[PDB]
Amino acid sequence: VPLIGSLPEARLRRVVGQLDPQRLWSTYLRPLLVVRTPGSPGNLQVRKFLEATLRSLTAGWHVELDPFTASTPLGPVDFGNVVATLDPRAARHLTLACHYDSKLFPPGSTPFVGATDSAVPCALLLELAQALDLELSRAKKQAAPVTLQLLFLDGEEALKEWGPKDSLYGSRHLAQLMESIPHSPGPTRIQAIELFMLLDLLGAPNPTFYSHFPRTVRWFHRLRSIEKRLHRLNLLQSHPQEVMYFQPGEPFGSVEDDHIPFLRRGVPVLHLISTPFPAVWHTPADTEVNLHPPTVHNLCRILAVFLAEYLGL
Ligand SMILES: O=C1Nc2cccc(OC3CCOCC3)c2/C1=C/c1ccc2[nH]cnc2c1
Ligand SMILES: [Zn+2]
Repeated sequence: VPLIGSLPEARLRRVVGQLDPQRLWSTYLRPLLVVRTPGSPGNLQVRKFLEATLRSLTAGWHVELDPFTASTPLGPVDFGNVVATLDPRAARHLTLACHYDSKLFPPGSTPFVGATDSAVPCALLLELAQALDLELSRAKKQAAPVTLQLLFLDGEEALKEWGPKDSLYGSRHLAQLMESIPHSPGPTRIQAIELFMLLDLLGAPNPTFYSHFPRTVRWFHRLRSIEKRLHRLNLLQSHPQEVMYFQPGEPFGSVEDDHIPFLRRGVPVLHLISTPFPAVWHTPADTEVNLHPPTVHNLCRILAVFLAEYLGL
């Protein structure tokens, strides 16, 4: 049931046991469920919550901000990404990414906080850096050569409906900055990224994922192999069938998301997005109540394992 690189079943359980669903739901998810369109008092609130939550970690994450400003239909706008790098001097790193801005809808409609789009991912990343903190802290003390980088991207969502120059403000910029910064080896910080794992649209019930990239299908398989186990170990909730989320296959082929600026620059990209989109994207019906906490806590579990098998924690 396990491939090569896999964890031993004893660790895995020990690991899993470090996850704390109440923290996930009540510490990191519930307070992101505000409205956080770019340059909003809430888009600010969240940005600062992220910065300070991650900085509170023992492992010593080096958390920088990527503040900038860009011309957009609603005029000039003040964006700000949150780049948290566990070990900046290490040569390459796994990058988990997701955006923390909520799309902007017209005024008056019920306010849109996009539970799945993308707070549940933002929260997952947090719980993962916390659960596995001491483990990640070890690796960093023992000079591990591949570390972990958490990107919380602002300004994914258009402001006056999609378009190349009105979309992905946050990603398009950090990929621009990252390409300017030299790195040894490298030559740029863009090559630091050994793999761009992009979470988006997670937390709706009964999702389905696929390999939109054959460059990285190796890791999707693993992601699928990590599902069952856990199913075969009675460690997933509401998981009657064995493979359910990570299905086998190939295309669509692509859907436009925060990974794009980095693929132009030749980065390996695992797009980890629900295809199809939840039945609630893009409505004011994307709210804490329409999620499926089990499905959330399994994705967290799967991811947590992956992270441990990937960085050899
Ligand atoms: O922002 C948007 N408003 C729309 C309204 C109608 C259809 C749409 O999709 C078309 C257009 C581009 O995307 C795929 C088909 C969109 C849309 C795109 C989109 C895609 C993936 C995302 N992940 C997080 N926000 C996302 C937004
Ligand atoms: Zn969205």
